[PDB]
Amino acid sequence: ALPEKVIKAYTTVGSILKTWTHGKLPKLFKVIPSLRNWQDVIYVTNPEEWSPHVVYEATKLFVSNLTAKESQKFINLILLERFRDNIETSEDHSLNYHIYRAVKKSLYKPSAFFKGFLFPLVETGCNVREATIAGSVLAKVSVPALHSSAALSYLLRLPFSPPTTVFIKILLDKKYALPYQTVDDCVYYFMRFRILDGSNGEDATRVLPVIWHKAFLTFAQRYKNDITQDQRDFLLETVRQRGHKDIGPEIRRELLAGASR
Amino acid sequence: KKTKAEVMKEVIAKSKFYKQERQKAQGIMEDQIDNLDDNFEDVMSELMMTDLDKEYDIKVKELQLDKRAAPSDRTKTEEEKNAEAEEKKRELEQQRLDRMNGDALLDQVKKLDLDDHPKIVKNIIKAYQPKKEKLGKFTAVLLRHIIFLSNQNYLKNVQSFKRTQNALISILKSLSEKYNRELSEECRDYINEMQARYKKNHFDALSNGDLVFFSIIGIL
RNA sequence: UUUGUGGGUGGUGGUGCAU
Repeated sequence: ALPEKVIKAYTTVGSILKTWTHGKLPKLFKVIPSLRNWQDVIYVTNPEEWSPHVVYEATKLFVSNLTAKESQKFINLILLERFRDNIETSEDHSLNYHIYRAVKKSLYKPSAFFKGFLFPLVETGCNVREATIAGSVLAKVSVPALHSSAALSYLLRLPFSPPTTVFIKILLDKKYALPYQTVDDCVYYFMRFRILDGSNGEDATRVLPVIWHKAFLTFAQRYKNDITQDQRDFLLETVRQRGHKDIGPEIRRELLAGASR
Repeated sequence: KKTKAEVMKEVIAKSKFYKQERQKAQGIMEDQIDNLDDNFEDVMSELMMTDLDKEYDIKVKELQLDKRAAPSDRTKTEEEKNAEAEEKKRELEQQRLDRMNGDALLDQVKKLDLDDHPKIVKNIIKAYQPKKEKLGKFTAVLLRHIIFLSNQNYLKNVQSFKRTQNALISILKSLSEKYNRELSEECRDYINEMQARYKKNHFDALSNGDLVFFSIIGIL
């Protein structure tokens, strides 16, 4: 029941930034980061129907100007809707690189990417295509290592999903620092994955594909110095009961011939 | 008629893009001039105001507490690295054939120590330094001091003279294959200094130090 | 986030063909 001038102005600037694909931005939209009420503003603008360059410039604006929790709510709502929108509108499931750039700015802003986009995506169950897409973004662009290893620790605490293991493969190959408490988290993930020869589990017995196998290889490859020796022979038991065909003995050689702290 | 048709098509294209971009320009400017300030003022008259993030903050604190790294890319096969090196040797061969056809501070520190372990003192100084310009300037005054000590004494025997000089010479090798321009201008003006000394007196400035200067440059 | 010092580079690849 808001004022009619706000209604008309924001839906008509919504149509303006629908018909936009080239050019510049309004006085209204560049004084929107001079205010606070962005949720109400952009909810009267109705954001989810604009153009790729438009979501590009909105992300450039909010990442360049605003701060953490505003970035959280903005990136969750807007980028999740636009990301799903772009992928399930493209029939071969391709993302527009300007929306990829929006994701890149979301990474670049420090506490914007994990609070807003990636973790509600893990809750809402994206497909493996979107998983590989955000993994390639995480490969090219880099947040602070603290926040990156934070994403690692929380995704290893959160349950298994194929997006979960693809993302954790992307991080373990992204090759940041792995603290010993984080390898506590990661081998806790691994002891919820292995077989408990008394209470078995679905995550402890289910089917675990080959991208997870590459993740196991890069974990025991790079990070053999932080797995403590009980975690070492626990990885021995894990890989021997759930080994592979050509990746597994490489994991075993890396695992035994690794010394640690 | 086909060519004219294609051109008519392009004309239609340019006309469409110009008119539509003009329309969007008009509308955006209109709203930006009236309804912009309207919306700003009136929405300002209005208003608009955890396991994941908790784990994020906690594991960031964890990261700060305990970062840890050890880089390791994929290992290299025997024949792979060996043939790459053999080919690099071939490239070196080709480059060689194609080329064929077409101080007191250092003194004080080291002599304050002792030569017979100043080999080690210097290697350590270099180790600390290597963990650009530091390296270059020290290498230059190192070669100077090498000349100096070799012209200062020849008392020691094959056991303690040769080993010091040859380990130093290996250091010279590796520092040469890394940095060279400092060495080059050092030895250039070194030729200047020794030719001026010859011109002062022909034989009263030549010695085993300048002879081994010839030797070390000729093997470097 | 950037700086003083080392360094990763081909596929948001086309692609037949058989299931």
